[PDB]
Amino acid sequence: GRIFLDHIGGTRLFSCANCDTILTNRSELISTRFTGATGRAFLFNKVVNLQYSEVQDRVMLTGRHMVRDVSCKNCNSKLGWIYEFATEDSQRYKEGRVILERALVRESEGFEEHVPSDN
Amino acid sequence: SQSDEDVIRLIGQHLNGLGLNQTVDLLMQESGCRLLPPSVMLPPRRLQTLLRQAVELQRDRCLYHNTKLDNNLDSVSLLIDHVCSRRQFPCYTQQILTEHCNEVWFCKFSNDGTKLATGSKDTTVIIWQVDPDTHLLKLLKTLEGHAYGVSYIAWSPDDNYLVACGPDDCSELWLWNVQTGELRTKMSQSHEDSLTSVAWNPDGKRFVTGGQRGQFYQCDLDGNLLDSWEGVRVQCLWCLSDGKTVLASDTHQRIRGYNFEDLTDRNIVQEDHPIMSFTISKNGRLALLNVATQGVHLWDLQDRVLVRKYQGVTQGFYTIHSCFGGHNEDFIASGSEDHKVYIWHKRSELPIAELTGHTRTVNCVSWNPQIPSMMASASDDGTVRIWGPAP
Amino acid sequence: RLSQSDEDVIRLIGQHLNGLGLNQTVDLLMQESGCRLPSVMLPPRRLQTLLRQAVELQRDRCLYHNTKLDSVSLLIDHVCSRRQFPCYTQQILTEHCNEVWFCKFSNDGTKLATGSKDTTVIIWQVDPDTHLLKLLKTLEGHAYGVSYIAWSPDDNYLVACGPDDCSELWLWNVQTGELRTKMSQSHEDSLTSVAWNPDGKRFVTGGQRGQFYQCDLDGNLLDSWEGVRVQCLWCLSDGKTVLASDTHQRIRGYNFEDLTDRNIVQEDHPIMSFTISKNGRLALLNVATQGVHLWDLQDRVLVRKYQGVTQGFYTIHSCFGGHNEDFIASGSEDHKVYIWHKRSELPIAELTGHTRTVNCVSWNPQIPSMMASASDDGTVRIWGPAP
Ligand SMILES: [Zn+2]
Ligand SMILES: [Zn+2]
Ligand SMILES: [Zn+2]
Repeated sequence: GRIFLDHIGGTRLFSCANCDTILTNRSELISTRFTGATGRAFLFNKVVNLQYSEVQDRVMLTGRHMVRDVSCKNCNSKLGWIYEFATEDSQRYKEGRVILERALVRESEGFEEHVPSDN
Repeated sequence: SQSDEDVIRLIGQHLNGLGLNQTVDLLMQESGCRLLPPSVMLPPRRLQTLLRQAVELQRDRCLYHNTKLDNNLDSVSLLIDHVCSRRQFPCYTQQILTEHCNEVWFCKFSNDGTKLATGSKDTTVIIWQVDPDTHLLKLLKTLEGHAYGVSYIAWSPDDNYLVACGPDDCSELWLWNVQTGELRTKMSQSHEDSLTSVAWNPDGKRFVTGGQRGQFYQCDLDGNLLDSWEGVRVQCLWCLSDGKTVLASDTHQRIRGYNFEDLTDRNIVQEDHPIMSFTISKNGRLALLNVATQGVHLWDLQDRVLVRKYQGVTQGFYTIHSCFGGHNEDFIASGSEDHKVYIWHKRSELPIAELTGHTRTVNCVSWNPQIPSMMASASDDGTVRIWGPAP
Repeated sequence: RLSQSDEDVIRLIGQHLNGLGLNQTVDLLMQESGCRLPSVMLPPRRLQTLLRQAVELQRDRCLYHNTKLDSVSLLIDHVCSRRQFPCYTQQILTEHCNEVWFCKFSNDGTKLATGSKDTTVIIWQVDPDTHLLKLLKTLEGHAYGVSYIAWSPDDNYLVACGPDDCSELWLWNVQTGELRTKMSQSHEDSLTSVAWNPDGKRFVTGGQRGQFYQCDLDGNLLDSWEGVRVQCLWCLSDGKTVLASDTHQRIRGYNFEDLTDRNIVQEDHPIMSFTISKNGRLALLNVATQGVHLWDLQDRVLVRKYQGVTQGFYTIHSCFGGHNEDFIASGSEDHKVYIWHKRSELPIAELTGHTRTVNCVSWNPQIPSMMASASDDGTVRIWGPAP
């Protein structure tokens, strides 16, 4: 059937680099000092129309975590991962956030939303 | 006893109102009873109230109820309990149309139940004529030329033209002349557009189209652009019967109304979850909504309140459409992702029927506007099933 | 001119009078109405069925209908009064020294267990006739206080947990008031929830640090799960599934035997606590900074949102109750007890009498007129019908 695609709105939008379906915007950004597999990676707050696979435990630069792989809802291409559990207490601020690889997303300019007249 | 005395007194009071007096006098003379404490004086018209309550309870449990004669308190037989005839309920498949060579995406009727339009992923639209004396569907003509498939079909008020759209990121739409079977205009403004929703003006000479990239146009028959709006990512559109009001649902979970003549906008609905599709009733008073990861909702367009929430349907990954239907619009029909069709009555939230027989997803469901015993369901396996009364 | 509707009622009245034990006025009525024998043989006892249907309709609309046959007067509509609904304080229990954090009735509604902020759990026995509560047992040794209490399915054992960052739990037997094994796995654990197994021989415990265990009566560890920070637990009736609410604002079902997990509820605000109806189909849950929400687990759909309770940060517990679980009771931070009927989102009562915040409310399962309320002022209130 026709896959339902959401929209988050705003300015400075991010999109999947393969099919150009929006994922998030600049507003929901936390830290850009992250490293993935293809280079630098970004940590966001909320990402729309993603997919999730299964819980896997692995060792990273800061302790041991359990994560899930994420992928585009329209083209089925891997974009990053999402945290579920973090063993190190200090590393709990990223418990439910999403990392996307900067080489797999594209930035675009989106117009400001028309502000309702509240009528 | 005492319950017998109450019945005797109430029967006497009721009989005294039908012009009988000797019978009442002899009944009060042989039983021994007699007619603001209830012993001092009896309430007025109590037996009639009890009988009306009994008839109302009989109507409440009527499963397939018809509400046309719900305003007539009298004129219902008391000798036998009331039950409607489900003989005309469409709960048995009787025809399987399999001529699309790919998965089917949309189905619609022709505003009078004479023709049925089907649109599928194999880049074609098929029209089926309905035989009036048999209720049998036969192919009439095929319309080809689409590229990415057909996802939304809109009928003209006089059923002389129709408009076919495409899926996401399709920047053109087709307008077909249905009498001669030829193409009139294929409209496209810019290569970066996206037109996924279309609706017709009640006068049948203009139509409003829109998409999720910020495009919201009102156009003529020849494809000429007439009006434009900026700053809205529309998903579903509908034109009100006054001729100068367009209801549009956006990505902020709103169903706001707009006026192109004087450039005005209002606030109507506000949902807690994303909205896929909606349809308004015949008199433009109620709205039926398909909500992501939730059920099917009903809203009042004047009081601006939620009326009921219907459960049992699964959705959220695919786009699914529903419809009003039945005699005087008493039933609600919808598809789902679990390979079956759900039917609800307006009086209850739980489903009445769960019709199975499809092997893959059910995307759209269409009721016949003028034949209340005809439904069509298009599935995600290449089939269109026609449902009618059981044998 | 008597129309068709009149004739049917006339024949019904004639049949009823003839069958009642009278034989004169029926003949006199026929001799004047002039109509008598489907129009051949009337159904037997039509008026009785019609009047019973009317009485059933009258009973359907009754609001404060907590009640558990031609005994109803036909001259006036039937209404259950509010003074019979439990809305008036009947007992004030003042035996705890510091505070009260949790109160719970037994599964057969014979005893009440209240856990205080100081080191005490108190058991009250309910008289069956006069419905009065009397202390019978006191249990001591909970160094950090008691915040959660769970009853065995046959009301022979109860498990009492502590507050946050407490690495122990206690297991008593009610019959003799003695102490079974005091379970403690790791010195740096935190156990704050517990749920029993319908066979009554195993339980499941968990905590915020990431502990999720299934253990036996002797205290041994049978199973453990890693990667979840549970907040509230409940074992289903089938004896395999455990429903747990996590810190990701969702409820998930877990299967220890096959080691599987699925999703059921996804919300947008923290879930402080939840409870599940008797048939295991509906979940009533408390949402932080919002009201009380009802969820259908089989269909996974939010049904109703009840408004009126203030709850910002603290944990507040609500409950089902009524004649057939048609009523919802809850506490709130504004010193009041709230009661709703399932058909509307507006409260049908707003009780009062507590000095400080109320944080536990319970309904008697076997006596649908007794409510227990526990608050931070050091007293417990037993609510019943008006005198
Ligand atoms: Zn993609
Ligand atoms: Zn009916
Ligand atoms: Zn009652």
